[PDB]
Amino acid sequence: SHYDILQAPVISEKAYSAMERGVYSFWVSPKATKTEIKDAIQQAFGVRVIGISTMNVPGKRKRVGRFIGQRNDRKKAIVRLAEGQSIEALAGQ
Amino acid sequence: LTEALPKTGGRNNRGRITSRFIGGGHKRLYRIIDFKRRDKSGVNAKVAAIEYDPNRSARIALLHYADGEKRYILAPEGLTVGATVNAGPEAEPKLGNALPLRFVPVGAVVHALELVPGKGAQLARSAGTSVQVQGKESDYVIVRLPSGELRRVHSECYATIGAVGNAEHKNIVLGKAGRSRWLGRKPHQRGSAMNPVDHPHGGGEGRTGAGRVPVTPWGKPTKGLKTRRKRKTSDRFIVT
RNA sequence: AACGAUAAAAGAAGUGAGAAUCUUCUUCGCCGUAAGGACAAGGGUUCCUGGGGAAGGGUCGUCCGCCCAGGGAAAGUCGGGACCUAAGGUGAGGCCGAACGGCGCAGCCGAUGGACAGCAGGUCAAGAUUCCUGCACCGAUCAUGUGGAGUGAUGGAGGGACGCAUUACGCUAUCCAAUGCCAAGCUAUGGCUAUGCUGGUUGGUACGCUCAAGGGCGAUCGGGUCAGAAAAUCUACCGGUCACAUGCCUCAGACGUAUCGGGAGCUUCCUCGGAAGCGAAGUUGGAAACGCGACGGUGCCAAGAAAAGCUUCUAAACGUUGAAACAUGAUUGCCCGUACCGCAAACCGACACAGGUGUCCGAGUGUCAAUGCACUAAGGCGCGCGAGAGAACCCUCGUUAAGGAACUUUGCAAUCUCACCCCGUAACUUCGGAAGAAGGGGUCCCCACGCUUCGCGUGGGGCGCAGUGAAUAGGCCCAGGCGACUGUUUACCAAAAUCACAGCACUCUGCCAACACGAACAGUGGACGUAUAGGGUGUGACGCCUGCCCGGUGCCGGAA
RNA sequence: GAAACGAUGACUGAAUCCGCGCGGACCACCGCGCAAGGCUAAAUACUCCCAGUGACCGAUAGCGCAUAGUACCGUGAGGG
RNA sequence: CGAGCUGGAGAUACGCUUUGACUCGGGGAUGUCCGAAUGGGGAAACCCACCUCGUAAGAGGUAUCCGCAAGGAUGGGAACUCAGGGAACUGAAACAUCUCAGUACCUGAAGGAGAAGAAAGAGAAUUCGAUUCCGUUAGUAGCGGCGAGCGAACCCGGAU
Ligand SMILES: [Mg+2]
Ligand SMILES: [Mg+2]
Ligand SMILES: [Mg+2]
Ligand SMILES: [Mg+2]
Ligand SMILES: [Mg+2]
Ligand SMILES: [Mg+2]
Ligand SMILES: [Mg+2]
Repeated sequence: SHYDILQAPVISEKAYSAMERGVYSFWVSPKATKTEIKDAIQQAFGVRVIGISTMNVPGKRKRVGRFIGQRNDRKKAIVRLAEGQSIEALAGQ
Repeated sequence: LTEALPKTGGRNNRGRITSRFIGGGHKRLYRIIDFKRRDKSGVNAKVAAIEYDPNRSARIALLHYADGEKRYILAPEGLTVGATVNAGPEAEPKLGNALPLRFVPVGAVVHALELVPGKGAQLARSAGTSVQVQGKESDYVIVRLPSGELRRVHSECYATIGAVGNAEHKNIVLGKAGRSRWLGRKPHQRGSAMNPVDHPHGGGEGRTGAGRVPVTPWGKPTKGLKTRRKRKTSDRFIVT
């Protein structure tokens, strides 16, 4: 359903300054396509998406321990809203 | 320049090299030629043009049968543009007409000869080749095939009046290796220039030869390669 | 022993426990058809930021492609899929086979090909035809209005549709010049005082009666059904009627106007270097594509994919009272790829390896020309040990008295020759050749005159030892053997007199061909060929020619 | 082999209970059996797994591994 | 079961537990995607569809081979079992029959085992009374380039 899909928001210095222009970034399910991703944001936040762009992201670490490591694997969706922007209070952060 | 099908190159069967040599040459598209000519009986056709058509050695005439159906036909030595042509039993023994051997006079020169009614042309197709009618038997006609052999072709089989076109592959002298390549890959690789392993002639110390054989076992100058088959009855006097 | 190309380095300033090696400034040198820049493959986070300093780094590191943490990768229009077919693969049914399995029509899979809508700028520390700004375009669904009826397959036809060489005209990308314009200042060593010096000198879109090469086109009524399974208003064919030049249709590109952009620099602040704001000029002349106009012209033989999209037809069907199409809104816009390296220290080579790696762009001066050669822009780099010394010997080089092959297996090696223009040129020949034969002369600078220009020709003068003043840069000839010739080969000791070759011959094969692959009465290749063809053997351009022996062996033919 | 009997690819192809098959060419006699239809526990074989034990090992031994089919080599099967 | 627990994980935080946690038995219900793989495609784990129900979310269905259908089959197993096919090195101090050996391997089918089984039999007693297995007969009888070498069965004793 709605409330799943968008796992976490994108932290970073670039997402916070993208916020300041009504552009929101989220880490979503890598299988959750643009239309499904559009709907999920639209409902859960009560706002219309005028544009959506997204892209899949790889992993790969280890600090020590001969455990060669392994990936993590994401998808990052970035949306723009019509003139009356903002999302909750989780935008001013 | 007119419509046809694509003849994609290939020198080996469902696996490996089976017909030795064969490989280079130009692209070449296949042009569908009318060998049967039966389904156009009674309909007259005008020789639109003669054309250079590879895959053959013999010229090709572009025919238009008054019904609208345009067809390619082996152009015979003499046929010019505008000369009308017709097929069937009700058809004159004139340059380019398709008519069974019963209606075909004796000594009269033909080409595009069938072997079984229907099927299509199978004898004297190369340029300059012609079959001359010897004399009718039962429901069979005796003929002189390009090789010199006499065959019993059943009278019911179609033919085309005249000798096949492309004058003579004579002034065509190739000249340079590579004219051969414009067509088929470095042919004749001497078995004496081979190794005992590779071919029976191969080996020894310098230039040689000792028993005369082909690639595999056999022997080549004089050895009847023919089978003891049916077609031998419908045949008279082989040699040459 | 070595520390991986002999493309250098020097100093100052900084940082730090520590500095030849990290940072910054100023020089120096090297590449510049590359050693610059953009992809693809491949790699997989190597990218950016902050930190680290055990190992890795041929030395040292305070640094890194290494170690840790955080971040970065944005698409209706770009490439791929939701479209298409090639080789090939597979393949219900169907053909074969001890099993396993082998084939195989249609169909399906398969790009390296076809098809198809977005251009200009801006800018994170790190993305950009993806984000932002400006203005477009494409399909679909629906709302509105005009239209007032048709729409027009799974099928037909047209179209897609395709070579190699050479080349006429216009153009642009792009490049040069100037006492064209615009901007900034200053220069002084002896001068110049600007007619000097340096830099910049227009992209997208829209409209326009403006200039415009070049490119593309027949139209209509009929007749036969015997052609496209059938039907067709479509297409093929035959015929009638106006098809010379012209005539239509399209405008590469240039010009004008407007507008958005960019633009040399100038400016304000600065936590030491960025950020923000502003913004001049747009000339005349030359050169010029492999790009564009274009599916142009001509010539040639070896005779140059398919299929969908597309356009036109009718079958079936729903329908004419609410069509198709046009127009203006609105809505819609899926999946994967996108960082970074990418002729290399990030790919293949165990190694930060002198090797290999497909495409694209690749500036200026000089030089017939050029992607050659020298120097050089932009840009990138000095090749991850260093410093002394100036022995033997070894390597890569420069010059060399007199002599000039005496060297030696052999002029092996290394010289000599070296570009362009004029003169000149032998035997021999298959009449092409041999030929760059051989040999000689010219070559710079100025001025005058003549002319087809970058130029070149005549004349006079000048300077040096020397004028393709440096770089790129044939030594030549006589006679012989072998092989006619271009070509091919022993990856890693043999390039040849080997193999191949055009040409000649013997011979086999009448087509379900001989022959060959194979479990196989499968299938296939020969061949969608058919004896002026195909198999096999030999000889090996061309000229003159090719003798004697059929006992033995083989092959063909006889049979009492 | 003096080579019967089973089995069967090719070709043939009988008797019906005073019948048929066999008893190691074959014949007699004596003797043992009812083909050309099917089904069927149990004792027997093995050890991925589990338990118990051992004049079995105890880190170059014991499995390849005190756990790894990993690192690493190879295009791959595979090797380790 | 009777106070601990919060997996190796040794690490902090949050917590859960006698209104019985945790762990041990035994059943359920979830169970993405690939894999016989089964809608179609496919370079496994990805791409693209249609049908039906459905409020969108979401749920179910769409392989071929047997059979009216019910219901069965595809694939997987270390070794052991039977079957189709079936080597060579080797031994014979050379080698070709012979040997190695119907072993190794491939392939098919199947199970907890399988195979085989109810006399047109064994064999000489007018004895036995389906099969398999063990002992023994017995290196006997026999086979055999009568060489290397190969090698039964009945009787009898047992498991059943
Ligand atoms: Mg096929
Ligand atoms: Mg030194
Ligand atoms: Mg000293
Ligand atoms: Mg001589
Ligand atoms: Mg030669
Ligand atoms: Mg120890
Ligand atoms: Mg293991």
